[PDB]
Amino acid sequence: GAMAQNITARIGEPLVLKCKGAPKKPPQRLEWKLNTGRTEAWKVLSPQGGGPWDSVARVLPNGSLFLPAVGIQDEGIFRCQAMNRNGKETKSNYRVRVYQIPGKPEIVDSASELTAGVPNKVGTCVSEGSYPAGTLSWHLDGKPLVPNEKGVSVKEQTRRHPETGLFTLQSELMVTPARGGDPRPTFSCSFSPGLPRHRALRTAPIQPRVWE
Ligand code: NA
Repeated sequence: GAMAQNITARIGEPLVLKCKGAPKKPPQRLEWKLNTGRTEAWKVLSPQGGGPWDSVARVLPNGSLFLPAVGIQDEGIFRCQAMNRNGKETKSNYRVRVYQIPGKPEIVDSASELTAGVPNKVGTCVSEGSYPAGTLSWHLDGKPLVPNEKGVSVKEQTRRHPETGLFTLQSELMVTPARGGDPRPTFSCSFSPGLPRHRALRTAPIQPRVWE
């Protein structure tokens, strides 16, 4: 695609996109073009508006495009093209990615006793309401726990809310505790949005007893 400004918009929240180089108020020679999950390729929106699109994306008096409540299907590309009073042409190019923050992750079905030297189901971490899916991961004593090594295995599951499209993630941790290890280890789970600069959410720890 072309060079664009990256926009991350939260689902359910309004979004205002500026049309650079447009006069402050009508009359304005400007045109918005968008290609999203709602469109068949490009769709043109004008200052006068009209039709079903007014509910979704509307041109404001200053020429900005306004979406009162962003949804998943609004992901895509938004372009404005405008001329000023001087006849100079100015283009605005936005890449819009949408997201939603899940609620705090939780550990369910956690074991209270582990036996060293054999595999143990430690617990199940669940995260509800994310977009995009993101990922779950486990930590032991404040350090990342890598699957498939050191007797550690993880199984993962992703489900989608039938109406909202938001993801629910589930992760089951199994460990084989080494002999002569910590009798009271501390495990925790965290959610990573994956989306740049978004912060992780962390579960409350679980502290099972380990039998030698
Ligand atoms: Na583009």
